[PDB]
Amino acid sequence: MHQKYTIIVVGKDLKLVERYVKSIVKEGRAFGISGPCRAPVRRLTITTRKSPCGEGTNTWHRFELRMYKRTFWVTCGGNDISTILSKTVVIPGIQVTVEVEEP
Amino acid sequence: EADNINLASGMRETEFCTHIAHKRECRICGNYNSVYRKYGLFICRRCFKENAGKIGFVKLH
Amino acid sequence: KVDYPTLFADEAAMNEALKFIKNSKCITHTQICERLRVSVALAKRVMRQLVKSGDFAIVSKSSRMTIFKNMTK
Amino acid sequence: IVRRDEENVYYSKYLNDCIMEAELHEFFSRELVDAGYASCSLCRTIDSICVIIQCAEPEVVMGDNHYRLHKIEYLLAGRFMCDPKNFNIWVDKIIKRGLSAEIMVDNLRAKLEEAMPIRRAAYSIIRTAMRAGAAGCEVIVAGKLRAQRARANKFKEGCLISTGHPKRIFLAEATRHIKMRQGVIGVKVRIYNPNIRGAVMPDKIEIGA
Amino acid sequence: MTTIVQPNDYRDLLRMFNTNIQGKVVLECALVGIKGIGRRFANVALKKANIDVHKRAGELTAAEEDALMKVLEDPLSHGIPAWMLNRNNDFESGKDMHILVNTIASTHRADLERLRKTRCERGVRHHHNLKVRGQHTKSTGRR
Amino acid sequence: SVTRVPADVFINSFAAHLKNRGIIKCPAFTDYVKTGVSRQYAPRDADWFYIKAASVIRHFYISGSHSIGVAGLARKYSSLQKGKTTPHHTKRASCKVIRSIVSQFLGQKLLIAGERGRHISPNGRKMVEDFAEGLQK
Amino acid sequence: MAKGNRRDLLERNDIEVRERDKYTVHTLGKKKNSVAVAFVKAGKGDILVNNVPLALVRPEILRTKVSEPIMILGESLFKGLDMNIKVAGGGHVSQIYAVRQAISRGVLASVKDEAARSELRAKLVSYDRQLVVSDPRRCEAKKFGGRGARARRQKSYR
Amino acid sequence: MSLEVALFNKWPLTDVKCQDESLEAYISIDNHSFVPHSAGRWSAKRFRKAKCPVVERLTNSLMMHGRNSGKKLMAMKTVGEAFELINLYTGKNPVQVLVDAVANSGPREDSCRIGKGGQVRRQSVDVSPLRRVNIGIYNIATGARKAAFRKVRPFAECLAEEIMNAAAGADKSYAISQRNSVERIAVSNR
RNA sequence: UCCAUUGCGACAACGAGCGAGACCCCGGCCGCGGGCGCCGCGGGACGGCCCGCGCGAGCGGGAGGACGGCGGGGCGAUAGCAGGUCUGUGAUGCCCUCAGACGCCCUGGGCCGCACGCGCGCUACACUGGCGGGGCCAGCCGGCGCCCGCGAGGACGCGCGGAGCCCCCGCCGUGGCCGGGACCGCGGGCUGGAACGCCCCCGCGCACCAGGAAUGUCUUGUAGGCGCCCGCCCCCACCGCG
Repeated sequence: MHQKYTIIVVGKDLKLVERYVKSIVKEGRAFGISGPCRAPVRRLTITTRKSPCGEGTNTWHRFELRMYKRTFWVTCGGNDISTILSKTVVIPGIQVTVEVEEP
Repeated sequence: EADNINLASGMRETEFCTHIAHKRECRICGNYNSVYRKYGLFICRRCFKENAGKIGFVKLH
Repeated sequence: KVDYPTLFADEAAMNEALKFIKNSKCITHTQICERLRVSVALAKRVMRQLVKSGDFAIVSKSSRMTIFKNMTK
Repeated sequence: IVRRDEENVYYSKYLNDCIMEAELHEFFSRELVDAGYASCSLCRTIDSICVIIQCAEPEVVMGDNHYRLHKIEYLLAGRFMCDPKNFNIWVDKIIKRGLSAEIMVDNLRAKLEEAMPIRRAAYSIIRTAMRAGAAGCEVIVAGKLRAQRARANKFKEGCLISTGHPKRIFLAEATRHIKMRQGVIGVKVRIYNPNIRGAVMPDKIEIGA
Repeated sequence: MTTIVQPNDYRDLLRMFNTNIQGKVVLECALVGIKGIGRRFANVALKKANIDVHKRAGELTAAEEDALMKVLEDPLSHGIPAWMLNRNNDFESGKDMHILVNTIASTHRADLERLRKTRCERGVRHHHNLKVRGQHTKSTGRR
Repeated sequence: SVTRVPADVFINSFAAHLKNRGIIKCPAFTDYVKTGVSRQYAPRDADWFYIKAASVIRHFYISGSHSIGVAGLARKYSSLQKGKTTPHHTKRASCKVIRSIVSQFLGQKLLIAGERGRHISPNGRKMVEDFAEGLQK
Repeated sequence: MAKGNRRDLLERNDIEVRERDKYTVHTLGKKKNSVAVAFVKAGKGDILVNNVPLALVRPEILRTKVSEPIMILGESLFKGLDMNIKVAGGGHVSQIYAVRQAISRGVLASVKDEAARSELRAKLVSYDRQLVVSDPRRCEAKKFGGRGARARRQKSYR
Repeated sequence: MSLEVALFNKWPLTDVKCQDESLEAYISIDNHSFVPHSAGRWSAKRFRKAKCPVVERLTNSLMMHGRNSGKKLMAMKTVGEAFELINLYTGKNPVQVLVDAVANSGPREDSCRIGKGGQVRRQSVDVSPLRRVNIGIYNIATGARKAAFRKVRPFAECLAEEIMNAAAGADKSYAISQRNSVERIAVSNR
């Protein structure tokens, strides 16, 4: 029936997240729609001293972890409890790309 | 600070360790100094550069 | 060092300051302070009186500084 | 229009699992030395966990009738507190072991621990790499190689990159520590495969007739 | 304001509480020349006494001068609070007052005596002249 | 409207009108208070309360459908703390006086509440605008 | 507080929808982090900035700077038309310049006769070029040797 | 013309022509707008500052000391005040006065070290127009600054006085004095 | 010739490679798509055009253009130093300690003590200013109502949200003065098992008038001025990354 379901997917690298996007859009055109929302990029920042001892020129590392997030809440009533499964197993099983479903 | 539920569950016993206090430490090398609590990490700065690439932190810009 | 008053001791106001200023084409608070050796505030008050009377007029105004012109000639 | 205190759960539910992966890397590296361990990966399927391994000879880690693997699965679950039987594992096999730095350097460590001289071990490694189709391999062995006054003597064969972004794609590096009676013997390896995968090294132009 | 000319009773220099005060300054900043009186306490005192505050102290007629005295010895009656006073919860009588010149010097002397016979840390330090608060010595503060 | 006239003349004219028309009155604690920890001495004018009142009502009108809390207003009356041989820092204003002002306004129905905060009521818009037009000439 | 790139600004949902459809032209200005959006239509010569006329912008001294193109081109065109600007981003002066840029560009788009548009371009650019072409320079990053982009920490040799 | 850019909406810029030919082409007067404010990135080429309107060149020099860096609106106001004062005293257009000052101020000769020999061995030389105008402006500003410090009088009156005296060729001013000093230490070394 | 062993043109040398560049991130202009929230994929600039030169590589000027000639960052060759780190680690060789312990746990004190020499910073020496009132705009990003209390803070209850300089009006009027805010004397609170720690109120009101011999940093959104966030953190930023 109708359960206002929403799809959220998260990843650290921008190449699979866009590939997963395309597969899902391809596989959800019928079970209603599935247009994406691209969120602001959460970037984690850590600055560290490059030295373990504190000697010489004060030189710094600059790491970061960009996390990309997309959100298809377009299923909505257009997907039933089992219908969500159909596509979610027909989409590729990329090794790393967290996914959670909620009404 | 119980970094994980595993590491605890709530004569000398009268005063073995009665001075309860935060004991936050690196979850790799166990040191109590220079511990990044930001983002719920709990990794020392030294014990960090090594494993950062595995975790996913990278150096650009 | 130098000291100047803040209040005019009676006849002093008119026996000079009023006379002196009226024979000036342009004027400002600070000039008159340095000219007859009185503080600036008294200058403010006096010039208020005078623009009320009509001898002087404003050409430029601002909190930091205003300057007058002698409309009596 | 949106609250930032809620999505922090999605963001913090990714970070934890990235960390959980690294502990496994360390543990396997300290454990599956004899199985040609290389790397790991994870898939946080809600019902159960899946882990994919890269090993030269999995049958060693597979264990007769899958005993070692199963002994492992029940173990990890207690530590990460998951219901066992939802902590399954899979193993994948590396076919180009010469292109993998980890296999090479571990083999070198073995050979060194058997007292063989460095001059033979390094060049055997390097021959093995070139046979695999590689454009260069460099080996280094620093430490108290002689009586005292430790020095580093390095062996190489082909051409290698050393700078630029391309070094994060075509250059594969690894290191180890070897504990011996005299002291510690540092060893590190690096291999260069320019025609790896499908990516094309820049500043490389091919013309037509 | 609008006082250009000295009033017939202008008093070129005022004496009060053994201190002397000039009549070219505005009133509330001249009283600051007394020891025990500042900006905040003065504006409050005068206002209660129905005195203009943007006035040159030389036009201060003695009628307004006396009522001011009457408010600096019994200020609490005149509506002023108790968090605005110099001396709150005296060590002996437990009351609250405001202490002006002469009183301050005597009062300050007796506390140190109290501190001395009692044998505290502060008293011993005061007598070799060191920092009383925890502000660090050693670094800086040298000739 | 009100925004078609400079803010400077409106504020003071309306304050005089308010003080004449008994809408609000300065309580007793005004005789010895600052308007913020950031300040240093007390105000020099005797009619600063009504200036604050007018600025506030103007703020409430500008926002409109939106709702303003007391502290949010107090962040519009902040300043800078000086005299500490330490780098200066910004500090928030007071809230007791603001609270008294809004309560006095609300007791007259010029100001109405809601789920959170308060907002202007149609009568407030009526009077504010009519006064503004009157002073437009 | 405002961010410039927000969708709530570029579309100007502030205006009500039945009135949002009478505005034919659209326009952009910018300078530093400041951005201005203009919705030009047909009227009898009225301009507004954040629901405030042009005569009562706040720095006071620059009112001429925003009125420039009118006294350049002439008031005929502007008298013909009516405008409603909205700006959001860093700084009073940045906002001023963005606003004037938007004015000029929008009035340029109102005319359909390209020849006149080019003639007006020549007439206007000669006096100044930043009235049409956005200024590119923007705030630059700092480094860890000191407390500035190019300045360094003072060094003591002995 | 159609739009006479009367400066500050008071005094025109149509009858203001420099007399000295040497530095004429290094003083812009036809382009000034109504405000001495223009965010233009001058000082990018080697001779583009030769077009900057002279009044803007002057204002940019009044916010020099670190206490007063980045404050241009104050300077615009200051200049307006001075111009009112000038028109009041002299009776004529201040802009002419300003160009006349910038002309009469500015050295025509200077000394530099080129003769080596282990000593000053300075040689007298000539001076380019651009440097002349730059130095004239700098000296005007500096002389006004030195007077108004720890003095009751304001910055603007000092400015106006310096301008008027320099334009009159009088040596009471600071600018003329510096000019003369440099000329003599030079001619001594010629 | 080139910022560059960057290239041209020759030569008992011929032919290759690393480094440099290329490469990756950010920004500026345009297009397509999508869109809770502005974010994904591409185009565009190349010493290309004109004029001068130069065999040549390449130099100077003018255009048109969002941008014009290495725009800001990351990576970082061979060889090496008796440079720093055994007090970052289930990294470690050889020594020393190992049941009145240098192991581990508890209570207190100390790392901060002060006649003295010097290193990075902060605050000021005033009118191009200080005080009081009002108006108003940011970005890394971001939480608020009501009621008490002068304030700092506090009791309840819900998910909602941005500043200094600057501008306008007034007071002060060259006085170590309303500049400056160290030191000290009563009092009210917060963190915590615990104040020696940090905030607020009244009074007192130190040196200081632009700094000798000597010396550091800097070319466009740069210096300088102005403030705002994170890190470590029970409380606390004159520090550090931005």
